[PDB]
Amino acid sequence: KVLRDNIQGITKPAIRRLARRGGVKRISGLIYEETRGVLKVFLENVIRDAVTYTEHAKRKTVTAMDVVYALKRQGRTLYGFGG
Amino acid sequence: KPHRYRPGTVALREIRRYQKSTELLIRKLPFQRLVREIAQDFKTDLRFQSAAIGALQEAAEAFLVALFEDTNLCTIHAKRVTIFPKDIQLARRIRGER
Amino acid sequence: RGSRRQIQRLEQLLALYVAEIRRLQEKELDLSELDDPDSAYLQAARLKRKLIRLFGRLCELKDCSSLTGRVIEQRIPYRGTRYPEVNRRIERLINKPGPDTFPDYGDVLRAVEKAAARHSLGLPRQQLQLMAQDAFRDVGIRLQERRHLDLIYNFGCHLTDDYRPGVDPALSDPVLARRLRENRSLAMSRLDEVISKYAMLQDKS
Repeated sequence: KVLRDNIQGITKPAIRRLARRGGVKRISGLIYEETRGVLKVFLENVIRDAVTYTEHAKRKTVTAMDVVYALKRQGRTLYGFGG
Repeated sequence: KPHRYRPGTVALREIRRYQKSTELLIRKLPFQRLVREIAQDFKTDLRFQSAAIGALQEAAEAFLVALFEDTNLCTIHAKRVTIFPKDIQLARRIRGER
Repeated sequence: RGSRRQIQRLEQLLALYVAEIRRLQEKELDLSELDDPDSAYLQAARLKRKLIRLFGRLCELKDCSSLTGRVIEQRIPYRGTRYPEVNRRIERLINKPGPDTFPDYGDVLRAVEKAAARHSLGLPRQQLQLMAQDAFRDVGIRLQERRHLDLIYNFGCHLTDDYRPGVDPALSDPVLARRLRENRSLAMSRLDEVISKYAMLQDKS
């Protein structure tokens, strides 16, 4: 009944260590896919804002500055940065 | 009080950021490939400054870790428990955001 | 004391590493480059590692510690219980060095129990549990704060070092602001949706 998911990308040990860094020592099977999914959604959110800025500047390259302005709009993670 | 080394040619604020970069947990090649995977869905002609990929990774790992910190802080049992999706969700409702 | 000449040579190399890192940070990567194991991003990461190793070697050469002034190097005091032995054990627990220091409730409860048993404090089980819960809450807040400050005080690079929120283009372009507001509604729903999706999957098992 138990099954091992295939992937290319973010390994189980990395996700284990990310959870551990937050103090969580034991995670269920669904947490691995969930962590990958949450990571992807967060990145899409940031990149969507970043690209909105890039396009507003009439550029084809997303800059670190675009990413900063985007990150500031995503809540607590980068709250307070820059001033 | 431990003695502190302050290089004459490079500011410690630069050193600290490089050090943090070495502390990241997601392998950098898969991370940059995940960014590629997302960018492909927006626009095939988007380029990214390398530094933008770095900022993304530093922030994304902080975001994930904070999800786990919040779950951790809401989990109070005498015997340790395995964390499930519902625990993440609940903790996010209790002390998380939005 | 270390050789002045060798220190000067190594510091020159350190600065050379910095210049190359900055050059690589400004490289613009297309989609094929984001798929490349030898991209500017990965070259930059390798140089950062080399540089940090060299920094450590210079610390050893000048007989200094390897500290860099990180916020997570700052000690968090704990004096929350009426038992200084317990307080000491908790403070040791939360101040272990490195980026992984963040106990769970079990770790704090174990610290309290061990302190109590070691110093024969005679504290009953439920008193220990309450003491541990109050402690865990208190230190959780401070640990999160220290990490947050460590992040925002040490983020980005030279390209972002002049950022200030008052220069945000959205402040003076309402079409842009409107699109970002739309994006924000979507972003919050998308995050809710993934969290709820995995909760729902748990429900089916």
